[PDB]
Amino acid sequence: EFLVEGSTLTQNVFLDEIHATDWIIARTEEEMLSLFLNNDRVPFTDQGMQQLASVPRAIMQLAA
Amino acid sequence: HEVAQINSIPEFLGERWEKRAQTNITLRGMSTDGFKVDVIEQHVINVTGERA
Repeated sequence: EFLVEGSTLTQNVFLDEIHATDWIIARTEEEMLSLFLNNDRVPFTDQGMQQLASVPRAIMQLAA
Repeated sequence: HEVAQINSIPEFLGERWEKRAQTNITLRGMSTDGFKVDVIEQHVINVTGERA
């Protein structure tokens, strides 16, 4: 005896696809929070912009 | 930091050989300044899965 249909929500939207994206979001938020608290300041330039981009560029690598 | 070589250069000034010496003394110190700049204090991120 086992679960069937894979816990869909609509025609072809499975539960795990929601769970994984929610994990990605809730991980990026935590990592962004842990970045304003370590460094003092994040300047408002491209230098600071790529610094914020560094978080998703690592979460996607860790997710693939 | 360092005191350099010391030379002697006597010069005939005012009808008399005036004894003289000269060297180079170099210091070493950090830099101070200040300019007004702007800062980020919030974020926003959007995540989408292209094809579910």
